[PDB]
Amino acid sequence: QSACTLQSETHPPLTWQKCSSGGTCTQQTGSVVIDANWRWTHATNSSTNCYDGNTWSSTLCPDNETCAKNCCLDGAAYASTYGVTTSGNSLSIDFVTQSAQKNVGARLYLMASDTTYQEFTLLGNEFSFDVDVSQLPCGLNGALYFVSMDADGGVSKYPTNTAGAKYGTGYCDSQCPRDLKFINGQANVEGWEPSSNNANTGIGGHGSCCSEMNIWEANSISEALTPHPCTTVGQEICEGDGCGGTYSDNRYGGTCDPDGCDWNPYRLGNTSFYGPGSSFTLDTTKKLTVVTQFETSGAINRYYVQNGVTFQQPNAELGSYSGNELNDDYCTAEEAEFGGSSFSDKGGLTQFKKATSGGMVLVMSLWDDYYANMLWLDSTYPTNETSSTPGAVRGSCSTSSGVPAQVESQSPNAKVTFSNIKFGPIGSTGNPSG
Ligand SMILES: *[C@@H]1O[C@H](CO)[C@@H](O)[C@H](O)[C@H]1NC(C)=O
Ligand SMILES: [Ca+2]
Ligand SMILES: [Ca+2]
Repeated sequence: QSACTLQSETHPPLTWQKCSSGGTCTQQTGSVVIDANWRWTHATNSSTNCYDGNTWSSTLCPDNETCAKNCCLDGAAYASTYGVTTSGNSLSIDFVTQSAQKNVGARLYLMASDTTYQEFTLLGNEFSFDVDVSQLPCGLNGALYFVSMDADGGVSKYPTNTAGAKYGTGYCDSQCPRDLKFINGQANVEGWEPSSNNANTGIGGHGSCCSEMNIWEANSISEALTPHPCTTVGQEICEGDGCGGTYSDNRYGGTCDPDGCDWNPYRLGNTSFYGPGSSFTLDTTKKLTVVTQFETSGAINRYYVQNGVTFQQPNAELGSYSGNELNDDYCTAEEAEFGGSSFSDKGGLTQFKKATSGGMVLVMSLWDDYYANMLWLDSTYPTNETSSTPGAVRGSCSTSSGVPAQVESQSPNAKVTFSNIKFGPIGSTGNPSG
């Protein structure tokens, strides 16, 4: 796709801190850009929509190439249309925003400049951020994660894409999303199937895969940390059911691991650690700090800070594993106790180290789940399972919670606030901000 200028594109500013081993942190100035899928896609020479509702224009978009040549992406009014606002080192995302149309959530990327994404090399470093999930009920997911996207949004690899990072192009993740309207400089009109439960989305014949580090997926009820390796580290297009993931038929037939080696304190047995109220170690009605460390061995560590008190990731006992570190032993025991082989089949933490050794883009979003109602995060899943089944219970939400249409109309004011992002070598982010 190309870019049009009927509506100006002004990326809301966002500062963050970069720390060093010497004990100092310095303020960095960046900005955020919304994903291309949320943008107005129309004819380059007119205001005629190339995509409307959940269907493409059969005249403007008869095939993937013609569509990309005839269509462009336009600017976004962050606050008024998407409910996205920033203030200093803070970023807030509103769940539902009503303007000329109804918007639900957003997916944003941190930029290094007006035309490029900020890349982070996680291995040997730690990432810290503050979050307020008090306004996120069952069925919602305020996420902060990393994906192996290109810094230019794919422009150098695919000439027909001239919008680039400035317009939020180039997305990819471990589920090889087929709901993307534009992939590899082309439209995803071929093989398009409108959603039977979502009037604004569909599934195309191609997907976009890449490694994904889900540092934070959570609401006021549950939270999970999950690395997802792929046989191909960076962005790569996939075709049809060969994509695997949520959008396809065979979930494990692709090059990426859609499940991951997840760590959910509640799912592992500690049901009093994270929840809303003073009866929980971490009170989700109040802001908290989340620190994630990527050691060179490939293992991941995590600690939290609330009201000045530090809490390491709670201890878990699973099979022959015991500890609070996400490592090979944990992931192996999880597959043995909870079932599955996807993570290990994709190389495990060793293959994942290849992703963290390279650059990854920071993503921040808020979404509801049209495929599984977020039950996999905060409820019993599958819903037919019981509590006696190892790993079935992941949260206290009812198995009837998370219906998109219901949460969107009942909790439109829901929102998430991410702030005070700090990045640097392990042991450095707790030092004085500059
Ligand atoms: C849950 O984790 C917290 C913090 O590590 C700990 O104090 C508490 O004893 C744990 N509770 C259970 C039931 O494991
Ligand atoms: Ca994902
Ligand atoms: Ca270690």
